[PDB]
Amino acid sequence: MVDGNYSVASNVMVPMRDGVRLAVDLYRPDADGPVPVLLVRNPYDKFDVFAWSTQSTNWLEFVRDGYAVVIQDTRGLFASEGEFVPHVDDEADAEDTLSWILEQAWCDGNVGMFGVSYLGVTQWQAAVSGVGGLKAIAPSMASADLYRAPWYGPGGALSVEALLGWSALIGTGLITSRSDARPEDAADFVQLAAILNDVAGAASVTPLAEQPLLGRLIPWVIDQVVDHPDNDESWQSISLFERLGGLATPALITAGWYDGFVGESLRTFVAVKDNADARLVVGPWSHSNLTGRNADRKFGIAATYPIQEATTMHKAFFDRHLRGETDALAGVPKVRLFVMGIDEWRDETDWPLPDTAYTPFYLGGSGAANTSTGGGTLSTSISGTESADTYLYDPADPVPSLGGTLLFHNGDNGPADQRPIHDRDDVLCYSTEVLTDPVEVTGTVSARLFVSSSAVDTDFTAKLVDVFPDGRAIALCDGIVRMRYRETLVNPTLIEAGEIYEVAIDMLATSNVFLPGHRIMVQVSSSNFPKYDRNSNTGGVIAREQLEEMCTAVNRIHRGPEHPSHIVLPIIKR
Amino acid sequence: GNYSVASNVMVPMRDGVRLAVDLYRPDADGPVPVLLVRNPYDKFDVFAWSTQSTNWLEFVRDGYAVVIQDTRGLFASEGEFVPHVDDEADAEDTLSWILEQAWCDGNVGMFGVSYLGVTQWQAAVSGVGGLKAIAPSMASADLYRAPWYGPGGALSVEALLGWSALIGTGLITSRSDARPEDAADFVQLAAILNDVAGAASVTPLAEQPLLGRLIPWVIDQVVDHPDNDESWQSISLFERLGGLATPALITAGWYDGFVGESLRTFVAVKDNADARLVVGPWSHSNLTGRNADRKFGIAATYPIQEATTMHKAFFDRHLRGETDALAGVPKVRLFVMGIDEWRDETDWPLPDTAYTPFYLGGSGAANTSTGGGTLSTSISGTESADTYLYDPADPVPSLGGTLLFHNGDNGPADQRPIHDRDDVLCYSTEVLTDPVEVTGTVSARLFVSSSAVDTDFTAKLVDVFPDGRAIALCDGIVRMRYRETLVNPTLIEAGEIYEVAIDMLATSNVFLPGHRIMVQVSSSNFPKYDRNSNTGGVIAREQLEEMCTAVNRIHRGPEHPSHIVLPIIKR
Repeated sequence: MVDGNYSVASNVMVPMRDGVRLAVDLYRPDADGPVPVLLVRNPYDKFDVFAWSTQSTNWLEFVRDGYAVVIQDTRGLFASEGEFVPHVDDEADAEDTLSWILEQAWCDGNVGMFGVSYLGVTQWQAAVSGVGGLKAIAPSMASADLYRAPWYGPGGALSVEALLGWSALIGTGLITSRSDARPEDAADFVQLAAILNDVAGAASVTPLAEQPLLGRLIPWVIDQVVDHPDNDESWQSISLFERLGGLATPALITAGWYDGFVGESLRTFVAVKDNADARLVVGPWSHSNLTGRNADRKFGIAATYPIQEATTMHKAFFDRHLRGETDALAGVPKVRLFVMGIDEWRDETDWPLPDTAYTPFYLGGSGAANTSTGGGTLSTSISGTESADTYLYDPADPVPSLGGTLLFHNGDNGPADQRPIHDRDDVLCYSTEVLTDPVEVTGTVSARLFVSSSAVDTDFTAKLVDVFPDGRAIALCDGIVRMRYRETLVNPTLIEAGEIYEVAIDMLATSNVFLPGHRIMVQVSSSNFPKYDRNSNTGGVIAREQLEEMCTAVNRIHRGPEHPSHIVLPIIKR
Repeated sequence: GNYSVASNVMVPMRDGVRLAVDLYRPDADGPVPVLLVRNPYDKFDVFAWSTQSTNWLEFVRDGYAVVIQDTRGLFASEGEFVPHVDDEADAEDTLSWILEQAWCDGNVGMFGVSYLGVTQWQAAVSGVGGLKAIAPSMASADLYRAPWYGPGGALSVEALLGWSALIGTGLITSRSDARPEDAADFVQLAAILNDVAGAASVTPLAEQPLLGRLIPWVIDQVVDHPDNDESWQSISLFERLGGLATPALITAGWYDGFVGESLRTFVAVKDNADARLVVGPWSHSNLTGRNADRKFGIAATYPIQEATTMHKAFFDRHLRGETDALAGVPKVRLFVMGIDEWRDETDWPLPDTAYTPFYLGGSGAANTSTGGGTLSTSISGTESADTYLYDPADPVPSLGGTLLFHNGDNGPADQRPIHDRDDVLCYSTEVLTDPVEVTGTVSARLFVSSSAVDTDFTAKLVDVFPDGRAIALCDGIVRMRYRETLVNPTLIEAGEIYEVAIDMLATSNVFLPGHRIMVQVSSSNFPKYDRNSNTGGVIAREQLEEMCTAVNRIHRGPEHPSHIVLPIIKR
């Protein structure tokens, strides 16, 4: 009829294999024949478009240029039929929805997907179904292994602030969506708001498996997550990662240096790049702050999330794979990253970078290394003297979390200043001398330590930091290991008191230039709360224990010629 | 609940030039009611502003039509662009065209925020009977008073330079085919937005090579006219508001740049029409309720769904004629700081207010936070005076308050980093035993003198916590040549004593047991306001090396009783 015009239809119903119906809205352009189509799957109400779109694209431009778009409510929420349970229904429900679209008289045979966070995980669940008409995807800030992110981790400890925050949010949604109110609704709303104003206080109640409010409204919180600490049968059935090597579907991938999903986002790129056309973009953002401005650190206006440039890139990508235009991606790079320290964008040909040198930095020093005014050092040469550092860990007084990859508890300040915790006795410090030449670090990061303990189970932690001329000490990346899971996440065994073990710690990834006049620094301890839950030091079932039945431990770090403890850094020199 | 969308339909004005609009229309039997929005930032880009307003697609699903328009000389519209001057006439011609169409039932209204709120008052004065109601958020009806100058008569320099840079960047990106100099200009614009205070430091201030080329209005209208003269009068609307009788839904924020003038519009229209008011604790770019050294709670976050429900009921009463649509809705609703809770009221100002003077005093000099200045409800018994030296080359820096572009996301800031300077005087009460509530408009009355023929004076109110934090509340300024009038200024003489008044806008706070009440007095606040030269010449045309220093004084006692006036509530 007329180029650039369109129309909208509400509440169209779509049948699943068991008889349940799900509701959708349709945005269709004026046209003289069938067109290409794009799909989104959402658990936060399909009507409320303004709440998520500012974190994605200006997608009405796609419709004005001739694409149709479909938005859906997931099973058991808002306008859809059925009952709601996280993750377990999403693979089959996507298969049945894609089949329905291909049956309509307005579809030309070509389909794709886009979206962020939970709207990103649903895209990988669709890709393994085996439907021929799906041509390309674009998942932002997401994961394909739900144990590794966001509920547990590669070290085998529970992410307690993430679980309690998300659950209270879904609960508040169910109360507000009802027409006819229940008698208990008014009091429940008051208690839910008290959790969100103080997440750390709510995580402090023992035993942890006792949740009168949250357990009543959503049984899944206890029946699946808290009751299953090993990476066993229940978790492996909802994992997609092992099947990714057999596919051949193109994917446009996005991430952030201070985002909770960052480790697992990068792993998906490495797994698909050999078999199809993949692309990557990485900025300095956290999950709830995309501005580029923080309390003690500013990156500049070029670091603010660039919504118009992202809209242009997505459209070129679909024109190639859905419309078959062979020259649509001309002059577009393979990898694009924001390099901190110098604070500017830069283009590359692969990830990991092709000219990388993995280099050990050794722990040493005369005298004890306790606090920031002790005597710990870092060097590229092996230490000459044999020594050991010692401290006491008490579960009733843990080290508090400050910045990093937090989601709901104070999650708007990623590059935080560390000075408020520097003078604790259970925090060991090691650093280099003041630098005269610049040093670049870009890639994956980890550590190898020699340790011992007075109990049959405990935890160990490590963290990388940048020290400014004016005194500021800014955080970069971190990780943890729980001792019973030192060799395997599937079949755990306890340790022997007083014996020495060699262990590895996964610290995710970063990109930063350390300038002349700065120092490189490392922090080592046994806790980080409420980012991770606290170890009891007994060897029993942690989530079922009272505070008064836990105990303290004496822990040690060994260093020298026969025990060479170190951190491994990815150096770039051009 | 179904609808359709038509884009780029062209509408002719009285001189022949045409403006572009988009149409959002529902599936219906016959004619429907209509709503209009006028925007200078591209009508296609709806996601950029909507999160600060309403979920307006709910109106369309319920049977309303919506129209959005590009202003003269920008994006898809014809003609030439210059701020403010064409908006009164273009709105009159647009309203007439809508009423002529077959799909309109004869009832029309408006909504929007900031510049999209200023255009609503410009439409109201035209006298078109078909316009039934309006809803302006974070706005003003006297453009000298906010946001370009103020009630004290100093220039708001960070606001002008910030906004001009933003518009200029838009004109370059909107082009079809580029010019050779475009890339070099783009670099210079970014450097201004990364350091606003550096760009304001250049002398003479009137010399702007880049900004004066891209938009001549910056120099020709704003900088060259510091008196409130004939050129300003022709774009002011305030005096015409009293006799209109049009219903209005008005929103504002305690740390927003427009706050003083938003509240004055409510007082002007409340006697002969159905007016309403809502006030939260926000600044122009931060609506979250979270700040660096102060948190207000999750109930303080801008409540978008409750705001959508209130707007819909307001239009149902005045455009559809439903008598009882606003049953149980209050007239006034405010967020009270300190106790941190929402509360309903019957009027603004509040019916039971008591205006109470707090006097300046103390033994010894009052310089610095470790000096001897006091505040009390009793008059001081001894005659004294405090003294300090003000140098234009080293002024007091702005921290929090009502800033717009230079560090504008930390309204309630900790004051500890600046209050040990030799040119800042401090006065406070003892530790309190019982709570005290202050809610309303605020001002001060002082006796002053100087060794120069012209200068400035400033004042600011503060809350002191038991742990040490010193949190800012509200502030103001006065430029001595304008002490009696903004229209016809005169100079002073060295040595003589004058009695003057300072306008400190408004607030709402409860001081709890264990806290103190405090005031700061000085002669500068930069770059929130520009710097006085102390010569009596044409300030904006002078070089830095041509300016000079001054010796200023504050007098206090039984003969000269300086004080601050606080609005006390006791129930």
